[PDB]
Amino acid sequence: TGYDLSNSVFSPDGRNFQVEYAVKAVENGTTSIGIKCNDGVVFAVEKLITSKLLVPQKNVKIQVVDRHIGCVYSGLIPDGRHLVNRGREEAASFKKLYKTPIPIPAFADRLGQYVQAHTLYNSVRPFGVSTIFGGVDKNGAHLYMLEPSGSYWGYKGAATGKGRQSAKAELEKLVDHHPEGLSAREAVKQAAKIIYLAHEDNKEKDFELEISWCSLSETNGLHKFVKGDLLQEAIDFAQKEIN
Amino acid sequence: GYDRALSIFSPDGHIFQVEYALEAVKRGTCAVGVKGKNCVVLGCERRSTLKLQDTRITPSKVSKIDSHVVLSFSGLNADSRILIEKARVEAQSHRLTLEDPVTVEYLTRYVAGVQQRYTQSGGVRPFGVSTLIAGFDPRDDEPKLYQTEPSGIYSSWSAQTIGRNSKTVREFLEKNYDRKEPPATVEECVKLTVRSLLEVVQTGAKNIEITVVKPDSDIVALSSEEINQYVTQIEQEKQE
Amino acid sequence: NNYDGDTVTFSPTGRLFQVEYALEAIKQGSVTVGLRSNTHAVLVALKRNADELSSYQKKIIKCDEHMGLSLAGLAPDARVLSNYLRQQCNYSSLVFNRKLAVERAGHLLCDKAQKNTQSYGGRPYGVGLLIIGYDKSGAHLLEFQPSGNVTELYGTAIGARSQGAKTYLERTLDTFIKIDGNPDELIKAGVEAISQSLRDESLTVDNLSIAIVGKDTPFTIYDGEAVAKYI
Amino acid sequence: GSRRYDSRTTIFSPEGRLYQVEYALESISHAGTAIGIMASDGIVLAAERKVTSTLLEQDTSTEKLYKLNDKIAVAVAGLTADAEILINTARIHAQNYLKTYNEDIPVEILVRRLSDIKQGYTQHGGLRPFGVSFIYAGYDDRYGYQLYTSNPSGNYTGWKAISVGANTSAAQTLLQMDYKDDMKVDDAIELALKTLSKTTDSSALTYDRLEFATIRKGANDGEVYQKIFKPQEIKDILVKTGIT
Amino acid sequence: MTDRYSFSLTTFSPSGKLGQIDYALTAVKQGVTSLGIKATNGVVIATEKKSSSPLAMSETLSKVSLLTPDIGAVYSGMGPDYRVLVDKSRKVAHTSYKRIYGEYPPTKLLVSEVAKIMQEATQSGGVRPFGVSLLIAGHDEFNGFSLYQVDPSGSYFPWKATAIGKGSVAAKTFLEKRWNDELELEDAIHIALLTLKESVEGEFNGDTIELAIIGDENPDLLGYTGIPTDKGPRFRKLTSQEINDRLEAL
Amino acid sequence: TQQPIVTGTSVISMKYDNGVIIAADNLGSYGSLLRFNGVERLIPVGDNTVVGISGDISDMQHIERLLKDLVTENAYDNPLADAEEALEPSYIFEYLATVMYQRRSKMNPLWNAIIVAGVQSNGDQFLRYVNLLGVTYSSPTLATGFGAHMANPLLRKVVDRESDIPKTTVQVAEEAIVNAMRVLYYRDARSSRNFSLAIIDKNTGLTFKKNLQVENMKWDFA
Amino acid sequence: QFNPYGDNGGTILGIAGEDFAVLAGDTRNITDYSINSRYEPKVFDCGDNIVMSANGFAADGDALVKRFKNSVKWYHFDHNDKKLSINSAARNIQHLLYGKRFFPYYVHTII
Amino acid sequence: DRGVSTFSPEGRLFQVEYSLEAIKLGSTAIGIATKEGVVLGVEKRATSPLLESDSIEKIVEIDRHIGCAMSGLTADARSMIEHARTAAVTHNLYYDEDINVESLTQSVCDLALRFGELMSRPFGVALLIAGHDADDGYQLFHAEPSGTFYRYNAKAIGSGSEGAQAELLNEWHSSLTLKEAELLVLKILKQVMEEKLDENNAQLSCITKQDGFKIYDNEKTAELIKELKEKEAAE
Amino acid sequence: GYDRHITIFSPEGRLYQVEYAFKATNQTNINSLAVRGKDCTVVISQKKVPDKLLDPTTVSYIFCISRTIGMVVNGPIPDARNAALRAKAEAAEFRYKYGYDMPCDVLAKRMANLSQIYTQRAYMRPLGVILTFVSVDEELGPSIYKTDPAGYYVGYKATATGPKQQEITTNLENHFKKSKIDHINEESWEKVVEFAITHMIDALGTEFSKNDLEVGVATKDKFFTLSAENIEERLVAIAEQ
Ligand SMILES: [Cl-]
Repeated sequence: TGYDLSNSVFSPDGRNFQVEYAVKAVENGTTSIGIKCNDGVVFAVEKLITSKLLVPQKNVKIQVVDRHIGCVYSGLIPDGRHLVNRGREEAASFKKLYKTPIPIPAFADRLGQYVQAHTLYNSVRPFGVSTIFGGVDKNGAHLYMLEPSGSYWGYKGAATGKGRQSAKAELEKLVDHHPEGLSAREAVKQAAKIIYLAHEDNKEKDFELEISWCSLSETNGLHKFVKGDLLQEAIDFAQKEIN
Repeated sequence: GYDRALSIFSPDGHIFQVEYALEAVKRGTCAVGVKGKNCVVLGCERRSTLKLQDTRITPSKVSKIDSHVVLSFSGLNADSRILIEKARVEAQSHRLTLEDPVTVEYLTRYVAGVQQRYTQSGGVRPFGVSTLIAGFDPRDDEPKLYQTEPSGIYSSWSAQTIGRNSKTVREFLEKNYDRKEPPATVEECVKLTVRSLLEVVQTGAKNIEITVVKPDSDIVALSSEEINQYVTQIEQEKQE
Repeated sequence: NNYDGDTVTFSPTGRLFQVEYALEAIKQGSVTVGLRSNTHAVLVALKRNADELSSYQKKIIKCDEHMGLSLAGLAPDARVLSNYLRQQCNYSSLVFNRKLAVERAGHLLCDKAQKNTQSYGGRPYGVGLLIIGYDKSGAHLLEFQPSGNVTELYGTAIGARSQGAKTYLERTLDTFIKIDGNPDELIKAGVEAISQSLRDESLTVDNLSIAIVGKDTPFTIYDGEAVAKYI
Repeated sequence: GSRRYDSRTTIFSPEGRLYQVEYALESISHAGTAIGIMASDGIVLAAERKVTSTLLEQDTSTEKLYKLNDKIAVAVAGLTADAEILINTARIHAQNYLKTYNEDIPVEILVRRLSDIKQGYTQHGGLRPFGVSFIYAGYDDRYGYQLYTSNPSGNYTGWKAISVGANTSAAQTLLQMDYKDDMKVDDAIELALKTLSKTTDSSALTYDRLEFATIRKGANDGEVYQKIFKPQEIKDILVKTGIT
Repeated sequence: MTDRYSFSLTTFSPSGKLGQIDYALTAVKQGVTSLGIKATNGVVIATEKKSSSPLAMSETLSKVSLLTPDIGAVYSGMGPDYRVLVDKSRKVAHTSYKRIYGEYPPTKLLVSEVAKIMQEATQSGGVRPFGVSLLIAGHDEFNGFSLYQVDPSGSYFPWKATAIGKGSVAAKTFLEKRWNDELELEDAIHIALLTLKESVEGEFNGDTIELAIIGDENPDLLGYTGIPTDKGPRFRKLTSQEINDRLEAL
Repeated sequence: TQQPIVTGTSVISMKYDNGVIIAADNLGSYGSLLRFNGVERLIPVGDNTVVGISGDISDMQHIERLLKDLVTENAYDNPLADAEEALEPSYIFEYLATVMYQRRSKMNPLWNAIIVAGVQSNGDQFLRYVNLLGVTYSSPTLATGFGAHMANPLLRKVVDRESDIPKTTVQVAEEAIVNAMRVLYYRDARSSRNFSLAIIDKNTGLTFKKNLQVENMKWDFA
Repeated sequence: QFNPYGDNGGTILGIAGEDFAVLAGDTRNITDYSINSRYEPKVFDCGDNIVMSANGFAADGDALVKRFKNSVKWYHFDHNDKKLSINSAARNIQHLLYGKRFFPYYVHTII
Repeated sequence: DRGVSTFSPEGRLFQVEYSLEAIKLGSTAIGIATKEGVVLGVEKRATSPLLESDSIEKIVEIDRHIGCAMSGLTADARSMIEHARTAAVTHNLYYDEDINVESLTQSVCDLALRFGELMSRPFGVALLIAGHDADDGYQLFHAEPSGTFYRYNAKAIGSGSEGAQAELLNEWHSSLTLKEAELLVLKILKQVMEEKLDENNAQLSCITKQDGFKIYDNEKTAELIKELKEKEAAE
Repeated sequence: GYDRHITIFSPEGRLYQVEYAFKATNQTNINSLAVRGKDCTVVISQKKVPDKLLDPTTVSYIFCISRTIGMVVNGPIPDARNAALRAKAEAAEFRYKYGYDMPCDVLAKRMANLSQIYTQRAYMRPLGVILTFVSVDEELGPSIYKTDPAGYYVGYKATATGPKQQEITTNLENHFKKSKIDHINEESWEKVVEFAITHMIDALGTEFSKNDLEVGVATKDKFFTLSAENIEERLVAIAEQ
């Protein structure tokens, strides 16, 4: 054997064990989700409060690309930042040449090809993050999830991290109960509930909730963070449902 | 470009590639340098498993770096050519910029620096060569003899030997060389050099080379008969 | 075991052992403490010597008039990273006439450390850093780890026996955060914090190192007889 | 990374030997024997082709003996493909010297440079050495007729008579026995063939398994001629000495 | 990133073998049989078209390839390796010869250039040797007709006739009995078809056999008229129908 | 080395007690041909800065894209992008000044004369000039091209030194700017009647006025 | 053809006493026959009790002052907050200027 | 094998730790700092009696105000000295002044970690850098291949270092004269050296504000050796 | 045994990394099929969407390389998209350089050459994909050309790829034995699609809904994919016969 010691080596199965090992690092990370809605997308993430000494609201994990795309990820946080930095470069050169802001499917493949490139050589390590991202473009709303292998698909709802199965189950119920569609303001509230429900798989340390959203009507097609009254309202909704 | 760090430290603090290069020097034919009151003599062993040789055209063991400095060596022959070439080029470059030929110390310091560079550069192995560099500084009559080795260290010697069985000939020189009174003449210096090689060589026929360097670019190589006379004289005094 | 030969290799459980071994170098380092109020931010560092004949290794480095850090681990790596911060702070001033935000400083350090954990040939940085600063949004304290992870805090500590000071600050949180407009008292709290990490040794005059930055105070370092006030 | 798969071709053994050079010489020892003999009025180059097939085109073939310029030739022992790389480099080097100085290149200078190239592959670059040993046969107005040999280590030496490839130990003993200094070319031709005939691994030495060449001053007055022997000419010289 | 493999992947073993070259020759042994026969007025090269699937169109896969108007090539071993070698061989005939001398290279020299390329894959950093043996047939004014074999090592040999691949040992013995120095081109084609039938197992017709010749100039295949000195290519690929005509009088 | 093709003429500006005013006409000239009439040469950055540009229009559009990109880049990983860490006029200017001087030093300039007008976070008025040579300067009144020769004299009668700034209201200041634009239409052969005007006040913020016209002109003495 | 230089006018003056030194300069800035600013300072405090002015082409003048101010900053970082003496500053400024020998800073500098 | 820039599980760089073992095999070098000057002394250690000991150059000038002693793979020190000299002279060219001893040491130590897969391995030599400047006065630094440097009142490096350092711990005080320091280096060298100490197998040097860096003659050191033996017999 | 980790020869003359890349081809557990009509070339592939949270419209293994060329992939999606982007770039460059649309077979050869390089050069791994290119070429007419990780390529009368490829292959073989021709003798592409689905149903032994399939069609001057309703319309036609 020894097939798992080097990146880009096929095992006799036809598998790249190094990528599968990077997935284990993602599974170890905190929970993050994405919900597609009527005219946009909503992102949410679990922030473990390791200590009283952490300044609340001041270790922001959700990241914006361009002015219309949001990105969140679980796993190795630095690896995620590297991917977003590339995403920002990709989006900038697209807008430079073609004038229009980068479409979400176009942006999704830019990240996909870049992550896939890190499975082609033994001189690089695969990414230790699964990234949930999306936004609003000329063709409407799009939600995507990208994995260490470079694999990505479009999603109605997406989840990754330690509480992914709990969050996936809760997401599937929303898809079944709302065939016509979910509103942006509703999706924010649901996002809070699902993070709180997914926190049961990480319940030693208590946590801090963080939400963001893009909506054609509510945010005018731009990425914004949910703060203040709208955040507390979403927290209270989640608190009422666990009890 | 090929980048691999071939020369590296081991747990005990040794650089094995440099030390194994010293083993290549130990395998090489013996070379000896002895400096007198007014001269330096470089003696060299030539192995006799090679008959049917052409000695006219076969590369000589002692090489002129400039008209006033010479270089002999022990170890890998192919490696030595690279050091000799670089030294010869630096000799002409020094004359061009300083308007004065190199000192023996300077030429030695350069060659030693080249050897050192190959011990901490990527993609290269050390030189499997130790050198004896001898000559006279410009407008100076004090004899100079220096030694270098694969690691890059260099130093001055009253008399020194390198190569196979060099520990035997070094033993000989240590009791037969007086610091207070070095070989006063050319004859005395050549004889002590030939004597020291006869402890190790075999026959004094076409196995020993001798080169004498005197002040002001006066370098000459001895022929077979000239060397054979020293061999004949030493053996007759020995039977006593 | 078989997966710790280089940084480019994941373990079967998804760990990067070279990054973890770099993290271990920080734990061996001498203790240093960081804490802040709303007006000032303070670094306190225990310096370490080779023996009684030697000097005490300097732990604190200035990056700009409004920013600087303390180090624990490989000191040369702290010199490389602090130099990078000096350049980034400086680029911000020359090009934009703008003092670099302490948060951006953290983001830049994170991304620089990350690149060394995903490529063949290189190695992770072997040092942890506590960055303090005062910018347009007040006082700040950051904790840098060579894994790439940067974290903003009210107070913290890194190095050997840093858990003692970290627990103390966790208890004292409500007190020291409201030490506004009083430098000497905020330092006293930091000196008392680092004292919870001492064993057999106590704070002497050429052992202690303090730094402070704030509203009307440039980043300045105190050593020697200037810290005798706080023992 | 890629460190895992590096053979480290340019390192020393604990005994101070170069692994890859030693193993390249082991390869060369299985190649067809090539002999060079230097006489007072010329040089002979003789070489044995590697086990021939009857359907091999013999006349339009070149395996062992190559021309470097009008005054210098080489006999090859080892990988032919490796040798042709080095031969083309040597051919170019000779033309560079002629272009620079308006004089044909001295034999040793060409030999040294080709040997220096081989040396480089043993000290740096991490590549395998050339699995080739040459016998150089040439003439210039400084030293006259000269024989040299070079091997993968990049070390070269001069000879009166020498063999490379297979059975060199046995071949060298036979040459050392019958060679003398006042020898002529026609005598050297006979010695070369007689030596191959006794050291060969084949049943009997025939014209189709040999390449032959001479470098004489047997042109008209004070000039050198290279003669690469044709098949029929080897057949005749083999009868003339009574081997067949 | 970047190619960190700057070192040789083919090295000498203690016994003196070059492992990767030997293993490349083993891959050639597994390959389908191909052969070449030289006549007085031409050369023939032939091979079996091993179809991967009956749904596959074996016409689209050409094992016998034109390199120059007077030079052709066939192989045994790994097909993809052969395909890129033909691309490189065609280009080098232009860049290192035709663009300099205004004429096509003689067979021996083009062979020499291909051999160089295959030698470099044996010594350069981070590459394996080519897993093919080539048979190159061609004609040029001053050397006439010629046939060459090129091996993974980069070595090449001129042949009167030979075979490579699966059943080369038996095929070579067959050719030794039949070959003489007075063979006319048609006689050489006949012997090529006889020799190939021994190694082929399944169907034996013009659709499963690929065969080309180097012979007389073909003015009809030139594509233009008006220049007397230009008389057309000597390389011609025999059609499926032309092969079957000769299989009746077999 | 360049030559300007499509060009914009004067940009004029001044400080008043609570902020700054800046104006420029809507013309894109092609030599003597008055080719394009819908050209906006005042470009706002945030709600606290307006950059007025004269000279080559292709280079102006390039600078637009840079400023647009600067806003995007400043928002990245910046929770206070619309508060304490928002782009200041001084930041925007220094960036442009750096670019202009770098381009002149590479002998490939952006063929422009630029005035950055705005209000800082502490309420202070910001008004500074930079051009193709990388030359920078500040004054209570600033103007480019013909504006320098004809507008500045008129605007300096209102605010002649620093102490005149608190004594100057927004009504008085705008009146002087609008008058100056009329004078430029009389006398500059590459001016248009249509123009844009922007006020950046420390209390009322950014007011951007489009499609203004020069009016109350005297010709009857002809 | 593009001309990378301009003339911003103005004049400067430095006098040294026994225990003091002055560096004066007018505040007018011009191009051709127009005034750009009536108050645009070109004499600067560069730290370590060194005052500097680079008069001529203002863009080059500002660039030089900016680079020297930065040189003082890094001198502190690299040499343990040591004070930059006026003689050392002068030598440093020579290297700044001569570094652009073949595309000069168009200024007369006084410190 | 394994990477050159690899960390051990204990958080140390293998190659740096291994180079420290090479330095322990090196010949002894001692330095003592006083208010009257800094003294540098080394063990020459000739491998054979035929070797001319005065050609052994283990104490070296960097500038007039900075000197240097070495221990370990001494060939590796040549490029370090070359860099130090260039750095010292270059700073004088750029700033018309002497460069601080600490700044020089930092410049040399920047080379240390510039190895990996830059040079192929760390340096196998430790340096004692001694000098004087107007700001911090007389200084002694110990520069390692780790890129770290400590200031010392006194320091020993090489094979006899741990024994010599313990001796320097007892003997050093803040009021030592230059003469007292000279004798102290000779005393401690004689204790840890294999062969018997004399003027040919040991070398002294110092740096003072007034006269700068000076390597002592064999005649001058011989008298200090004689002065040392007499004083130890006198009680 | 490091000869199994990189693309160098094993003692028996094999490249294990290439062989293991072939096994990655079936990792998706999807079967594809391609046939030719008179005027068209049809390609069909299974569409499996297991997760309910997925957006089914974004799940695809068929790609529009150029206006005339389409490509279906058998293998993991990251490698599939890698191949697609390169093919698109190559086809675009060809048109720009040579003034006419890149033929299907020429693109197949080019992508096969790239794949060959990965089998010879060490630092690049093979892509674990099999690429089936389809078009109606302006010279050669309806065309199917297929590429694999070994760098092999060939034209096809028809073809199939996937875990149950052999069953589909023989099914098609037996039809062309019967029909005695090289293609589907049919006028409209609609009925050629119907043939493709019918013979896949017979070979695999499964029924298909509208969301279980994915269809690509190549005609003269355009290649296009079918919607769920286009396929449903096609499924209804088969059922009513
Ligand atoms: Cl290609």
